[PDB]
Amino acid sequence: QEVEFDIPPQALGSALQEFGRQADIQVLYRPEEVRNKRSSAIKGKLEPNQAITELLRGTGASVDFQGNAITISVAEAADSSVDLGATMITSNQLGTITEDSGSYTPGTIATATRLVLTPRETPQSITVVTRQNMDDFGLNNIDDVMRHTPGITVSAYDTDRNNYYARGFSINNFQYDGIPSTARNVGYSAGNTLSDMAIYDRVEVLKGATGLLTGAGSLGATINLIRKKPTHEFKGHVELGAGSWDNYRSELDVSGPLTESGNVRGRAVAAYQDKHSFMDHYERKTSVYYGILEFDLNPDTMLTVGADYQDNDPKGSGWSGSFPLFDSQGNRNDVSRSFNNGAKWSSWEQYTRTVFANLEHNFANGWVGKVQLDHKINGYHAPLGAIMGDWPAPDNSAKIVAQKYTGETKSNSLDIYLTGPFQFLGREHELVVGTSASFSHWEGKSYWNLRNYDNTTDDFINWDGDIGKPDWGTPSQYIDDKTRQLGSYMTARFNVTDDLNLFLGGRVVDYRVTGLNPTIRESGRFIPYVGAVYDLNDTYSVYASYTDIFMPQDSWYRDSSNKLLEPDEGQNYEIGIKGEYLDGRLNTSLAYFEIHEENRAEEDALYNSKPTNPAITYAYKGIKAKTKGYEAEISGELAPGWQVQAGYTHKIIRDDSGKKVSTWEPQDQLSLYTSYKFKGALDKLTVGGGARWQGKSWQMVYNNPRSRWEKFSQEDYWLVDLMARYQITDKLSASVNVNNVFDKTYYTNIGFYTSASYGDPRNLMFSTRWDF
Ligand SMILES: CCCCCCCCOCCOCCOCCOCCOCCO
Repeated sequence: QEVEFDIPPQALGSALQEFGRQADIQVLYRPEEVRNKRSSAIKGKLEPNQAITELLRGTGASVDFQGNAITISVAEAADSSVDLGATMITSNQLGTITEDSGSYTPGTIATATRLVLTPRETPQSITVVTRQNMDDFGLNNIDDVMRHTPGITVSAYDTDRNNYYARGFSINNFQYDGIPSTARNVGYSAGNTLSDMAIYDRVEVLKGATGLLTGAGSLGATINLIRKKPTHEFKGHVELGAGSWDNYRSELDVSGPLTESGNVRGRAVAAYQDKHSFMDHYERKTSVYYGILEFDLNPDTMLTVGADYQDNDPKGSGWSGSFPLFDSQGNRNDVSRSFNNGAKWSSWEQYTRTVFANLEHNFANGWVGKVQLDHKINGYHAPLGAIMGDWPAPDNSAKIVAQKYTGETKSNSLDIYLTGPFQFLGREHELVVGTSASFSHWEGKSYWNLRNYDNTTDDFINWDGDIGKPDWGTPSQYIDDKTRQLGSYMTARFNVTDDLNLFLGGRVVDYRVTGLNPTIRESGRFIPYVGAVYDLNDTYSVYASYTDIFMPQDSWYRDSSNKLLEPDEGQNYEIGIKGEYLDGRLNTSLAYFEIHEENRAEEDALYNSKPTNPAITYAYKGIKAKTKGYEAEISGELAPGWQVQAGYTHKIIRDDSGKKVSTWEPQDQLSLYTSYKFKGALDKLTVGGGARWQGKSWQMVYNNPRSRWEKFSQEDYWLVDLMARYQITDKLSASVNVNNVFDKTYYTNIGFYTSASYGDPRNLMFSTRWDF
């Protein structure tokens, strides 16, 4: 809608960057095309399409309007075949904002290389859950989003921690606005599994081996959460929702200029959710606050200061899964889905806060530089108490394990990078050169020396959580871990021919972990990045890539000789085809991929049967593993009012024994989520459905009372979602979400410490949203 503009005549490059900023729109243009040209003056309250054609007056440029993006082109009478993947400079470093796009497909993305690229231009599997997708299906936290992310499987550790797999691996890489956090373990990682979506525009998941921008990390993927940003027009909304099991959510979101000119701009969001659960005596209060201010120091230098805060505060937390698999005498336990082995007072509260500042500067070069400063906190307060072990006994009694972990992780990050174009052999290429530093410091107390506790409960079958709370005693342990990451990276994107784009880059990494454990060090480790994209038609491109990653091992993972295993490492080999339709409104991708892991930690059963080094009592073995698999996806417009996100993923991951592994992650999965906006009489009704299918999944668990391995199978099952919204009013709308329509009873965990967890039964959510 009508925006306040003030772009005086200047280098067309600068004007377009200035335009993107003022218009809250992503401008994409070609550097060689705008380099010898200037904008004409625009001033005053204008609609952005009126504004841009006015700005482009005299330049010979055309505008392609595409959602929250505009691409500028300068057509010639010549042209010998179009350079679809031509180097393009961009006004927003993080990509296209999805908020208001009305789409389930992203516009442009920087998750791969820092370079702002379309999914079609990216030689990696990149899925995105867009703002609209999130709104439509009421995906209100990262757990919700993951569950709806094609190619991801969400499994439960416990009531307050989920696992996200991709391609055989737990994902343990989280970024915020393209900045990695430290996720060495749940110490550093509190709250990552729980982020509320109220503050985010989209989550982008980069599958494979993502060392280039993550640095040290897990295989599988990176989850990159892009924060909402301030807008140049005032706008906001209040949201209210009510769902099954006393699930209440409220939300506020306010954005706009804070001065008459618009040179300081802010966005604030507050969200609160208090919910019970299908699980007995489990409740959780979550709170989020977020403020961000953008100050324009001048036309081409912006300072951003922001803070965020999320508290996740549950009662009846489990330690491991909802119930034990086997009773005292070896039979499978058969319990309702409402069973919760958590004690009433058991709580794994997790909290997170960020304070962050950026400085962004556009150089009249068409280059941009950006400094990102982060202070992050991941805190936990975890007095846990849960039935665990082989229970009940015949007399229907059980025993509780109780331990308390409190702690905080303080983190500091500096990221500086420079990105821009450059001529070489007559053609335009682009480059990112960057450097990064993070220091993160974990400090905690643990308590396991319970003083005078009677940890037995008299009634398992009617377990309520109604057990006493122990005297925790004095601290049993003081955590003091310190992780230091230093990185330097460079990626070039050479426009080799009119259809060929070659990506060559890498990261050099310095990783130090210091504290109570023997010091872990890796210096000057090189992480290569090699990719190619070949254009086939106006529509299809093929791409191939070789990417890598490592994670220095947990310090308990030592070997036969008490030497720390070499870092857990992997390369992803990928070849595939990407299609782009309707001017980027619909994307399809088909990929074959292979992850070769090496130095994957493993028990070492032959040593461990009778240790022979007094030095180590429980060594680990560092083996190779492989993931073979393929993936198909589609997202975007299928017809005018009709959006989808869908995916198909096949995987098998075997280790150096040849045995299948991550067998709780199904070998085959399908996701399809769709919504349809009607026209004419009922153009105010959005109707929507979704399905998730997954094939066989199983776990080998040991039945202690019978001294034997058992197989726990989860037969293939569907989950069906349904969704409807009515825009009753310009400013007010109502929604219903029904999840798991057929009330499929299934498991999200079998075998995590000999326990099991159910997935959500049929639940509803009703919401109204009020836009000012
Ligand atoms: C050093 C710590 C950093 C703290 C950062 C906290 C930032 C909190 O800022 C919240 C302000 O957000 C502004 C909300 O935007 C609404 C603008 O509308 C104001 C009134 O509108 C006038 C008429 O349109």
